[PDB]
Amino acid sequence: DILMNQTPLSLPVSLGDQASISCRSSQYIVHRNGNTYLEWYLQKPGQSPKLLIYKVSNRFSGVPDRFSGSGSGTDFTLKISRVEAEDLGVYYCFQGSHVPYTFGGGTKLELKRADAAPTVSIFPPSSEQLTSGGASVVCFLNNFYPKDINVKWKIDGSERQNGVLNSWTDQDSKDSTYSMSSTLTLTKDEYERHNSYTCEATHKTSTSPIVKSFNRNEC
Amino acid sequence: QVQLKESGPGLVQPSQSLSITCTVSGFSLTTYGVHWVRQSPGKGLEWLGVIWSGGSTDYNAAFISRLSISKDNSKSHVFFKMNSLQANDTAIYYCARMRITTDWFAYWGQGTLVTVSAAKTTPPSVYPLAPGSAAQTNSMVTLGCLVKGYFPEPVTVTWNSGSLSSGVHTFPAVLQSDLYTLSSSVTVPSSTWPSETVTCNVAHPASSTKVDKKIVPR
Ligand SMILES: *[C@@H]1O[C@H](CO[C@@H]2O[C@@H](C)[C@@H](O)[C@@H](O)[C@@H]2O)[C@@H](O[C@@H]2O[C@H](CO)[C@@H](O[C@@H]3O[C@H](CO[C@H]4O[C@H](CO)[C@@H](O)[C@H](O)[C@@H]4O)[C@@H](O)[C@H](O)[C@@H]3O)[C@H](O)[C@H]2NC(C)=O)[C@H](O)[C@H]1NC(C)=O
Repeated sequence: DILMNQTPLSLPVSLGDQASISCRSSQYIVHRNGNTYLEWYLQKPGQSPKLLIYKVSNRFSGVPDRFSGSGSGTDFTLKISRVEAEDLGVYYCFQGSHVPYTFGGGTKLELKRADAAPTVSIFPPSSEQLTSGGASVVCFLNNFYPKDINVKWKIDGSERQNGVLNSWTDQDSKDSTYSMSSTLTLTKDEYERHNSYTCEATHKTSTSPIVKSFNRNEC
Repeated sequence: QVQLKESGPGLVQPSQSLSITCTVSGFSLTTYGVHWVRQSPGKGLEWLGVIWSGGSTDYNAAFISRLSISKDNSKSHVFFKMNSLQANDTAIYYCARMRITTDWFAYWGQGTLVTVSAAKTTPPSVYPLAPGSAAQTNSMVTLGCLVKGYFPEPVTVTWNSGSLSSGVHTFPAVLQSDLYTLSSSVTVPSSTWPSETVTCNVAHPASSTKVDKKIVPR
């Protein structure tokens, strides 16, 4: 199959900025019946993908002229001359030259804002949950920017990976931040074999991780 | 206008088949081909097949053994049908006009979210998340609600009914074994909890469940 490599993976922009998205195919996109089928789609949250550009450079009806497509062969580009709010979403290239037809991995056009540290909060298991013989430790990491973040769990000083489940929020429409939950699920019996529970967030806003923890024996 | 209405199951048993009907309007199936595409968080967009206007088909090589697309020109119907679905066939499925030539006659179906699972309808357990006994008090306080082990999606979470809108984050569900889990956080002024009540309201329409859980200090 023809691999379509889209770059960048995410593109932070301020409103008014120009934006440039690249798409590279693993082989020459040849014509069929004189048409070179290279298309760009924009998907917005909860909606279907909508066509912006067909046949490399052709602007689909209703698409404004700040969008333009260009390129040939193995190298294609989508440009937005001056980004507006409604342009945010995930852009995909698509080739209809070689069966099976294929999409790029997506470029997420996002809003730029001042960096912000996550607000971290840790929560021991509730007593209701403990009664049922389960033990979930929950960590919230809220309102951070940029979106790249790493969470690490430690139990009495040892890193712990199995039983961890994360969930990330979309960019907030108002403050443009991201948020995440991390949840470490254990049996009651295992939860009680250990005292110290730590949630470590690594984020660019610091070279030191943000640490939040509690000792089971002081709760 | 061009429209592509899809109809089909939201849920399929493991190893059973998926049937979606795409009903087309605004253009003729004798003139234009219709593609099928699916989308998952892991795989991005994935082209599955096409039925051309002359009625021949082409299929993604990885699906040829279990995928057939067909149609009824006069009723403007395209039929997508895939056998032997498994967990990793969970995706949003679209019929669509692609490889386009014209300004105009090009749309996509709304999209059919298909989950492949044998889980039974199951209400959520709801647990309050209050800060630990030895937590520091800081000027804002964050509370939460853990909604665990339910099926199918969705649940809705509100706080103090509609009263608490600001400072809320409800995170997307994730599967844990055969069941879903999510949590919701809310951040209020420290002065106002626990003195003023904070209660998460959880609804799971599928099981006809409504639970309120008051967040009380440990
Ligand atoms: C998406 O997932 C499907 C289905 O995979 C399922 O989940 C995985 C984790 C396994 O538990 C599978 O058993 C499930 O079906 C994948 O299809 C399979 O891929 C794997 C290779 O990674 C295949 O594994 C082989 O299985 C052979 C058994 O073949 C026969 O025997 C049994 C009889 O009981 C029967 O189940 C099977 O249908 C055949 O009759 C075995 O010889 C070999 O050692 C190896 O374990 C497996 O054959 C496929 N399973 C199914 C059900 O199709 C997809 O590959 C995956 N896709 C992606 C993109 O990841």
